Amino acid sequence: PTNFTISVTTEVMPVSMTKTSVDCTMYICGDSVECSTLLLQYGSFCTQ
Amino acid sequence: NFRVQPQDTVVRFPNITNLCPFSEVFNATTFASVYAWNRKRISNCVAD
Ligand SMILES: *[C@@H]1O[C@H](CO)[C@@H](O[C@@H]2O[C@H](CO)[C@@H](O)[C@H](O)[C@H]2NC(C)=O)[C@H](O)[C@H]1NC(C)=O
Ligand SMILES: *[C@@H]1O[C@H](CO)[C@@H](O)[C@H](O)[C@H]1NC(C)=O
Repeated sequence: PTNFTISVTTEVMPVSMTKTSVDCTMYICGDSVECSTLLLQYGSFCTQ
Repeated sequence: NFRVQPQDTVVRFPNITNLCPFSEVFNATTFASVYAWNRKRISNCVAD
Protein backbone atom coordinates (compact mmCIF):
# COMPACT_ATOMS: atom_id res chain seq x y z
CA PRO A 1 0.00 0.00 0.00
CA THR A 2 0.99 3.59 -0.71
CA ASN A 3 -1.80 5.35 1.22
CA PHE A 4 -4.19 4.64 4.08
CA THR A 5 -7.69 5.36 5.34
CA ILE A 6 -8.47 6.23 8.96
CA SER A 7 -11.80 4.48 9.54
CA VAL A 8 -14.18 4.97 12.46
CA THR A 9 -16.94 2.36 12.76
CA THR A 10 -19.65 1.69 15.32
CA GLU A 11 -20.33 -1.49 17.28
CA VAL A 12 -23.59 -1.63 19.23
CA MET A 13 -23.57 -4.05 22.18
CA PRO A 14 -26.46 -4.59 24.61
CA VAL A 15 -25.37 -4.42 28.25
CA SER A 16 -28.48 -4.54 30.45
CA MET A 17 -32.18 -5.23 30.01
CA THR A 18 -35.26 -4.14 31.92
CA LYS A 19 -35.38 -5.00 35.61
CA THR A 20 -38.82 -6.36 36.48
CA SER A 21 -40.70 -7.43 39.59
CA VAL A 22 -43.95 -9.38 39.84
CA ASP A 23 -46.60 -9.20 42.55
CA CYS A 24 -48.17 -12.67 42.41
CA THR A 25 -51.33 -11.87 44.37
CA MET A 26 -52.21 -8.90 42.17
CA TYR A 27 -51.57 -10.82 38.93
CA ILE A 28 -53.17 -14.17 39.74
CA CYS A 29 -55.91 -12.98 42.08
CA GLY A 30 -56.28 -9.20 41.80
CA ASP A 31 -58.28 -7.81 44.72
CA SER A 32 -60.34 -10.92 45.59
CA VAL A 33 -59.69 -12.42 49.02
CA GLU A 34 -60.98 -15.90 48.09
CA CYS A 35 -58.27 -16.34 45.46
CA SER A 36 -55.74 -14.87 47.90
CA THR A 37 -56.74 -17.50 50.47
CA LEU A 38 -56.52 -20.27 47.86
CA LEU A 39 -53.11 -18.97 46.67
CA LEU A 40 -51.49 -19.71 50.05
CA GLN A 41 -50.73 -23.25 48.83
CA TYR A 42 -48.57 -21.77 46.04
CA GLY A 43 -46.43 -19.26 47.96
CA SER A 44 -43.15 -21.16 47.54
CA PHE A 45 -43.43 -21.02 43.74
CA CYS A 46 -43.98 -17.26 43.84
CA THR A 47 -41.02 -16.81 46.18
CA GLN A 48 -39.00 -18.82 43.63
CA ASN B 1 -47.87 -3.57 46.08
CA PHE B 2 -49.77 -0.89 47.97
CA ARG B 3 -53.21 -2.26 48.84
CA VAL B 4 -56.29 -0.14 49.54
CA GLN B 5 -59.08 -1.90 51.40
CA PRO B 6 -62.70 -1.22 50.41
CA GLN B 7 -64.72 0.75 52.94
CA ASP B 8 -68.23 1.13 51.50
CA THR B 9 -70.54 -1.17 49.56
CA VAL B 10 -72.31 -0.07 46.37
CA VAL B 11 -75.26 -2.11 45.10
CA ARG B 12 -76.80 -1.01 41.79
CA PHE B 13 -79.78 -2.96 40.43
CA PRO B 14 -82.37 -1.73 37.91
CA ASN B 15 -85.38 -0.33 39.74
CA ILE B 16 -88.13 -2.96 39.65
CA THR B 17 -91.45 -2.61 41.48
CA ASN B 18 -93.13 -5.93 40.58
CA LEU B 19 -92.81 -9.46 41.89
CA CYS B 20 -92.33 -12.28 39.40
CA PRO B 21 -95.50 -14.23 38.53
CA PHE B 22 -94.76 -17.22 40.74
CA SER B 23 -98.47 -17.93 41.18
CA GLU B 24 -99.06 -17.68 37.43
CA VAL B 25 -96.41 -20.26 36.48
CA PHE B 26 -96.49 -22.52 39.57
CA ASN B 27 -100.18 -22.34 40.54
CA ALA B 28 -101.70 -22.31 37.05
CA THR B 29 -104.95 -24.22 36.64
CA THR B 30 -103.79 -26.09 33.53
CA PHE B 31 -100.34 -27.23 32.41
CA ALA B 32 -99.32 -27.98 28.85
CA SER B 33 -98.47 -31.40 27.50
CA VAL B 34 -94.76 -32.16 27.26
CA TYR B 35 -94.82 -32.40 23.45
CA ALA B 36 -96.52 -28.99 23.32
CA TRP B 37 -94.63 -27.41 26.22
CA ASN B 38 -95.50 -23.79 26.95
CA ARG B 39 -92.82 -21.11 27.13
CA LYS B 40 -93.51 -17.90 29.05
CA ARG B 41 -91.42 -14.74 28.78
CA ILE B 42 -90.34 -13.36 32.16
CA SER B 43 -89.27 -9.72 32.37
CA ASN B 44 -89.33 -6.65 34.64
CA CYS B 45 -89.89 -8.50 37.90
CA VAL B 46 -88.22 -9.30 41.22
CA ALA B 47 -87.29 -12.97 41.71
CA ASP B 48 -87.82 -13.23 45.45
C1 LIG C 1 -103.60 -22.00 43.86
O1 LIG C 1 -104.92 -21.82 43.39
C2 LIG C 1 -105.91 -22.49 44.15
C3 LIG C 1 -107.24 -22.32 43.45
O2 LIG C 1 -107.58 -20.96 43.39
C4 LIG C 1 -105.90 -21.98 45.60
O3 LIG C 1 -106.75 -22.74 46.43
C5 LIG C 1 -107.63 -21.85 47.15
O4 LIG C 1 -106.98 -21.33 48.29
C6 LIG C 1 -107.75 -20.40 49.03
C7 LIG C 1 -106.86 -19.76 50.07
O5 LIG C 1 -106.32 -20.75 50.91
C8 LIG C 1 -108.98 -21.12 49.61
O6 LIG C 1 -109.84 -20.24 50.28
C9 LIG C 1 -109.77 -21.76 48.47
O7 LIG C 1 -110.82 -22.56 48.95
C10 LIG C 1 -108.88 -22.63 47.58
N1 LIG C 1 -109.60 -23.17 46.45
C11 LIG C 1 -110.19 -22.52 45.42
C12 LIG C 1 -110.86 -23.42 44.42
O8 LIG C 1 -110.22 -21.30 45.27
C13 LIG C 1 -104.48 -22.07 46.17
O9 LIG C 1 -104.37 -21.48 47.44
C14 LIG C 1 -103.51 -21.35 45.24
N2 LIG C 1 -102.16 -21.36 45.73
C15 LIG C 1 -101.37 -20.27 45.73
C16 LIG C 1 -99.98 -20.48 46.27
O10 LIG C 1 -101.73 -19.19 45.31
C1 LIG D 1 -3.91 9.68 0.13
O1 LIG D 1 -5.28 9.96 -0.04
C2 LIG D 1 -5.67 11.27 0.34
C3 LIG D 1 -7.18 11.35 0.30
O2 LIG D 1 -7.73 10.32 1.07
C4 LIG D 1 -4.96 12.28 -0.57
O3 LIG D 1 -5.22 13.61 -0.18
C5 LIG D 1 -3.45 12.06 -0.48
O4 LIG D 1 -2.76 12.87 -1.39
C6 LIG D 1 -3.08 10.61 -0.77
N1 LIG D 1 -1.67 10.39 -0.58
C7 LIG D 1 -0.83 9.83 -1.47
C8 LIG D 1 -1.42 9.39 -2.79
O5 LIG D 1 0.36 9.67 -1.24
